[PDB]
Amino acid sequence: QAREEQRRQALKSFISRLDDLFNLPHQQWLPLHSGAPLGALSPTNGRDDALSAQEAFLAACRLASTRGDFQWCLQGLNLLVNFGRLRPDWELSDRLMALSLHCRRPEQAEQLLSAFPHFLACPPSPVLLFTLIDEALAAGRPQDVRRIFATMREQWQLALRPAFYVAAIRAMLLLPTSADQSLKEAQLVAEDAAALGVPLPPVAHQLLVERALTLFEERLRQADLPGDCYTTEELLNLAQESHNRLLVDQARDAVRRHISVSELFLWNRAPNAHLLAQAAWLQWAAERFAERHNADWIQLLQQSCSASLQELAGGIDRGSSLHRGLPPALLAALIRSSDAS
Amino acid sequence: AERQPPRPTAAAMAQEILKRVASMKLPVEKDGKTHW
Amino acid sequence: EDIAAAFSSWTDLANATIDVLQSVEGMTNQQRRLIVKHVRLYNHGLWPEN
Amino acid sequence: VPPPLKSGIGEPKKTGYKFPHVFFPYKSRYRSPHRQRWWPGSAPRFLLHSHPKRWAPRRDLSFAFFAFHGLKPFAEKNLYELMHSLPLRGASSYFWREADSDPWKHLGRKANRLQARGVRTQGRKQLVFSPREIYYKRRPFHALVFGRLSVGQLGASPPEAVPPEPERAEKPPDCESKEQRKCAGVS
RNA sequence: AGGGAUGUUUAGCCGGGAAGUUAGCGU
RNA sequence: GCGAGAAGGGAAGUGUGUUUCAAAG
RNA sequence: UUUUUUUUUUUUUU
Repeated sequence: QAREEQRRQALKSFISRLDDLFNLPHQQWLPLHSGAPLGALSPTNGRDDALSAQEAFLAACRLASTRGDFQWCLQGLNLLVNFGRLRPDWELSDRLMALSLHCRRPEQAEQLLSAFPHFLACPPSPVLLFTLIDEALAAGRPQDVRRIFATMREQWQLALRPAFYVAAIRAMLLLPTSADQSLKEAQLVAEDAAALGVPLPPVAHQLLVERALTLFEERLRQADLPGDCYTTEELLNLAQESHNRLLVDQARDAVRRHISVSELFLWNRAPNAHLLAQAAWLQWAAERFAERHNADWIQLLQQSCSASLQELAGGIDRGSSLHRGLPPALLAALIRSSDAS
Repeated sequence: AERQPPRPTAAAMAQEILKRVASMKLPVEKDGKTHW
Repeated sequence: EDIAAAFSSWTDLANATIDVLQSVEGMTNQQRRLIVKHVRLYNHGLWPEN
Repeated sequence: VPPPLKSGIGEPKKTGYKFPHVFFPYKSRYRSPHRQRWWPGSAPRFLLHSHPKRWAPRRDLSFAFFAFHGLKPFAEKNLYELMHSLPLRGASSYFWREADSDPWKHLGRKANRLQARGVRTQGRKQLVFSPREIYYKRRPFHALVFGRLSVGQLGASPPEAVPPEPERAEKPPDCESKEQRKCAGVS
């Protein structure tokens, strides 16, 4: 009964008792502030010697760890507001957000983000907002992370972050929809990340999008489907476009992160070979006809044949992307073309 | 006066059209003055 | 429509006196005082475009 | 019957009087200057009866309960409430008053008064407010906002907008104009 | 290594108003 | 913001009233 | 001295 009796009794009394206090005149109410400053016996005396209204309410909120007590805490909050004894601050917004979470009430948490700026000064902590995104993913509901992202983005108060853009992308590709439908929605968020201040996503962003891009329809259209497309132009065009976006982004990222027959691999210093994997893809054609349609990679793939890059005797990359290759795009691709041939 | 003259023009050029746009104010709205 | 039915043309309305207006049953005190004000303003051209 | 008297938020508990006024039993035609305004076709006293204490069962309590002010209708949203949700607290923006949907102008006992012109048988120059300094005492319905008041000309577009004015400097940054109703701005 | 770090209570006089109080002769 | 006892007989005997004069906040 | 402020002001030492 240590977790049931001693827990409910302590919280019930604290709020009940507090209510009665307010009934007395203002002369018997708790001070707003902790204490007087130095301006108003050693300097350590005073300052922090009295219990504030705010401090008492937040102290009793540490007892909740169930859904039943979550409602109870709200009761106390209202009292302060109605009596004009609440001072919004950074701390206030932080604990409130977290209190819902600790009570196993994710539903209520989301509501806060759309109702904080109406009655509060400071926004919640960035950490908290990010953590709630993973909550939905663990339960298996990737469709509930689209509305939360938009509200944050639209809001001006909250500072824009590059990291925040990663979560969104990752969650959309896991939706339980068709291959073409899932990718189409993901591209919309990507696009949005290039207009408003031309944000630069991390280096490990373009890789993910590109992985599935040239695998879900491109690869599929030349393996079993053309047995003896409707957006073939867009798929190919977007493939290369993605790559381009990465180049521009990565170059500008290094300047602010840490204030840094024909070939061009003779006097090019020692760059990272990790990126050459995606750029080494051979362009077959726009259409099925690979011989009569299009007339415009070995030398590119000669840098790493045995799956051994110039890592041990080359340069060092900071916060690089996945080192691994394309199992579902390289291993099963070349073999088929050869073995079957 | 040596290096005194160049400063105020630099701040004036960077100065916005508006005087002071105080979006957020913690204390009570007032105005202080001195008499040397 | 009841008030308009009693009258025949505009001439009979502009030149209508106060006693004649009381004969009609479909006319209250508020309506009577309002109609007399409009006819007096249009005749003098005081209400072309307020 | 009249609504019971209630105290607004941010006020200590008071002691209710036994009679509405001194001449309760003796006289009946006398009326107090601070009489409540609840009959349809009137407006509240701003900071006397506009925001009475709000209470609800434990079950109904939630985050959304606190956000009632910010979701009020257009016909009851004041300046204070409007500026709270705008970027930068509505700073560096323009505001104007639209006197077209007042409660007394459509409904009320004296809703058929005789005007000097009579009846309405059928681009304007509306004032513009530029909030400079913002200070919130009792959020979200209380603040001491100081801004520059000027005149501006409306456009020919379907909605009420402000083309290339404000033009004239009327007065230095002063107190707000009105606290009844306000509109958005271009910013 | 940024999903980091940093931020936290301002002071005195006078005038008017509401609730509680309505005990004082020590000047 | 301004006006509102416009429905008052409850008090008083040397009082309430009347008369003669005076009054540049 | 304590809640309320759409009636104010003041703060330095060669």
